[PDB]
Amino acid sequence: KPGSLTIAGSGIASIGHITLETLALIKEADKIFYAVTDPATECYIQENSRGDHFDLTTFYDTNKKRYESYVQMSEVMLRDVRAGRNVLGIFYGHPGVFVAPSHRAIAIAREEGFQAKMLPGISAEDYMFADLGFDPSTYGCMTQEATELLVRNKKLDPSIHNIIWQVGSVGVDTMVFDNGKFHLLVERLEKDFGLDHKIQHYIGAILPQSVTVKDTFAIRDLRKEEVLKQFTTTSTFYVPPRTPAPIDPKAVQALGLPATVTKGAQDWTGFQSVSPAYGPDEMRAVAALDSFVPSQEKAVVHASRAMQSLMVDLALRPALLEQYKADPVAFANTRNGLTAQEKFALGLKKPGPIFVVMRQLPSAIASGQEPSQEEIARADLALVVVIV
Amino acid sequence: KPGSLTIAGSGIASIGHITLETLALIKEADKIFYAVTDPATECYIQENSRGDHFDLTTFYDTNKKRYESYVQMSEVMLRDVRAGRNVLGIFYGHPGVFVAPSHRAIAIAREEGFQAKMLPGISAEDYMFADLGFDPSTYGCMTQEATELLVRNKKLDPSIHNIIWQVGSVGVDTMVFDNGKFHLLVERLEKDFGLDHKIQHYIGAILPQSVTVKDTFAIRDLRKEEVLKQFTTTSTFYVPPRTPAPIDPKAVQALGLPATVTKGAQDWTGFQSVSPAYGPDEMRAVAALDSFVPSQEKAVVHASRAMQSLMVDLALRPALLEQYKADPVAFANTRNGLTAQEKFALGLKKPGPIFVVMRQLPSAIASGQEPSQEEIARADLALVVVIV
Ligand SMILES: Nc1ncnc2c1ncn2[C@@H]1O[C@H](CSCC[C@H](N)C(=O)O)[C@@H](O)[C@H]1O
Ligand SMILES: Nc1ncnc2c1ncn2[C@@H]1O[C@H](CSCC[C@H](N)C(=O)O)[C@@H](O)[C@H]1O
Repeated sequence: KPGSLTIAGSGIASIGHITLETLALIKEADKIFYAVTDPATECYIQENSRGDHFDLTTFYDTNKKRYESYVQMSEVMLRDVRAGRNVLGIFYGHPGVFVAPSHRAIAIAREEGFQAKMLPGISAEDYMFADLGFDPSTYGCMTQEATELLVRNKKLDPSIHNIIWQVGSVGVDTMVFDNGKFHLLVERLEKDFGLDHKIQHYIGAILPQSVTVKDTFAIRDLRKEEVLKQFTTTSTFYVPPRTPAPIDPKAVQALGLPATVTKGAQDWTGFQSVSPAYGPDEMRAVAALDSFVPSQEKAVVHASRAMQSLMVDLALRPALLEQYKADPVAFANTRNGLTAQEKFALGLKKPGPIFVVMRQLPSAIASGQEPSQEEIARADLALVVVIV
Repeated sequence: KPGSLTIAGSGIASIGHITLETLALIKEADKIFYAVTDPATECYIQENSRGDHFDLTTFYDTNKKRYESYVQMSEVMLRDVRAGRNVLGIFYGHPGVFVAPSHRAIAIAREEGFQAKMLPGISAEDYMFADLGFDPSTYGCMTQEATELLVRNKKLDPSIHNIIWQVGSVGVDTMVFDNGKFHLLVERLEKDFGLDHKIQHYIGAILPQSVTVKDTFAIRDLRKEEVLKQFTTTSTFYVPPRTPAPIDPKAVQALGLPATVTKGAQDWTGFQSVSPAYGPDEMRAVAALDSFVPSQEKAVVHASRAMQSLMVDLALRPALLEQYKADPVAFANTRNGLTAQEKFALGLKKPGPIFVVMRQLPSAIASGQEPSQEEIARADLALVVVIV
């Protein structure tokens, strides 16, 4: 059935945050509908495109319900899908994070029997973790829209990370943003954290000329006229925990961990107790570094030019991927530079075989010993945090 | 000071999730340290690089404490920074989401007086929103590590979206993952949601050959051996809201939102109440679409080639960006194809002026009328969800 919908993101920073798969799609799509934040990104999308594009932000108006705009945004995309075009929608950031028309359009398209897919993009929260230098895993991390939090009369949990989005549009359902209802959010913060607790006002840099906003304010300061001025439709708040929960010695014991575990994963922001970088355990790990030899030989990458070229192709060329998926043995036959082993692996169209052929022990490489057909066919994640 | 540290991500999907700014850095960096999850991504990094690289995953071992490995990963990067090198670190996904050695290395580099920066990447949660088709904003969304949730004796809130990471490594501090403590997570889920509530087991597709895992299980099912065994170190759980909180009519009033609005921003997954795609409100919006005319004239993109060329350069070339920030007036003067207005705006090194010169009203464009020096000098976001 002709016609498809792909919805992707542009990320937050101008141009730089765009993913490789997304740039590829921009170049090939029949038509692009976009809602982005800065003119350099907008121009970049247009100029890389096939030249058939539409600015979704043209459906906004000062006193018009945003919900009405969103329905219309979804609809113009669906019309072109119905017309049998390959439609790309692009929203700034991640197209599925605090975005109504994307999920709406995908669901309707699928219901009408078209293929539809969302691609992830770089969100404002992703930008925040990088710029503010915290990890959501350290205490756990709650994401909420400011108006959503208030309309459902939710409380904020002061023991975890909190991120509050759209703080500049509390209670606003049109396009007039005057901060008239901001005080309601301040009242919530006061109740949950008190007046002395500090929050972080975050605006990630959109242009090269932008500088990151990461100002700290005590909750009591959020009433000052000069502070209030700074909160825009772009503003996000980070609220660090006031009262991180203590380790439960009973749970530690039940998990089979050492009782001498006094610590969780380190937070480096300076909002909590800042433990020295090179304590005894760190000193010991550093001292052991040069000497460390793994218990078993580790594999290294070992792939033909043909294998690597194909694997890049499948990542970046959706037309080639569709053909490979339809008929992998036929597809792999196309690429005669492939070793026997690689051709066999690709035919199976399974992930495990790929790892066996593209990664080999140095010992086996030196010997010239290749993986057996059996080793290939039978086959099948680095954890980079420990809360303990 | 000679020596810098930049830490970036590779995203989750092989190659396609890498950001444009990250590829640029791979090409230019003196030295790359990486921890990635697939050999195509690994090869791609190597082949785009200047050929000085190091596999951080060399520091793991079966019965070695992961924390020791992480200290060592940070340290090898810091050694090269201290040596005066421009170092790039790359971790799969987002390098600051559930990653200990990145935030550590950045903090230490900064404290020692070196320039250090984290760039965002596509996280597993980013992948999940796109794949599972939900928006964290609709009910709020809590992110947590499985072991952390247990060791701090946290309760899960059944009124919001919940995402639980590292479910396949409960209580494990080394590199042996047997799921021997996974039952502890099941007990927690049982207490908070009961036995009949359904969760989704998510594994985003890493290779072209991978297929997305998005299986639904009742909490009851999680104790079965053939189910339990499916949960690997790559697994994440999505736990949809069981009892979403009602829209409080009094909060609706206080917020200045339309009365008796009962309908919060729509979730399309199927886990929440079925709701017509084309109810009367949506139909009215669709009918109004074709004749919609905005109340005032909207600006459009309007910039010289020189402006667009420079703005792309600044997004993708850190060397040029540094020179620009050092002397913006002198830098702008070197691009003689800029309009006089563009040269002035750029020389201010402020974001507001850029918007003034790069977006102009069609009426003014037709006149050749440009923004004034005064308009540019005094210069100072599309919201894409509304929770009702
Ligand atoms: N540059 C920026 N810095 C900080 N927060 C930002 C931001 N741009 C957008 N946001 C956040 O996103 C809200 C708009 S909703 C759209 C978010 C976008 N889809 C994303 O993935 O990030 C803003 O009100 C704010 O809370
Ligand atoms: N392909 C994948 N699908 C789903 N979850 C994944 C995943 N890869 C990693 N994860 C999640 O991430 C955990 C590893 S911690 C590292 C996460 C990475 N920095 C990121 O930004 O996503 C896993 O235990 C799992 O919960």
